[PDB]
Amino acid sequence: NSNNLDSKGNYNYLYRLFRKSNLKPFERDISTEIYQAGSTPCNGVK
Amino acid sequence: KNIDGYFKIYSKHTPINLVRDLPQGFSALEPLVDLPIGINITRFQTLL
Repeated sequence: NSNNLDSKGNYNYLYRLFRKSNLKPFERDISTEIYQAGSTPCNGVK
Repeated sequence: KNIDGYFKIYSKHTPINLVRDLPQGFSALEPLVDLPIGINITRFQTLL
């Protein structure tokens, strides 16, 4: 537990909630592009 | 070679004399260095 260390409130900790494919072992991905959950191309569109 | 971000290098040096074809002789390269590169390489370019 790191509540006494990481909890200020604190929100600078993020996780990837959406990705089109699952990551492989010991793999990382820092992609910033808007997740296209539908057929609509979200090229900057929200 | 590269596997799981662990890039391996092998090498060999031999005196030879041929114009354009590779030598017919048989030889084995030996492991040189391994680093956790952490990049799944799909492109490269030799620098001159």
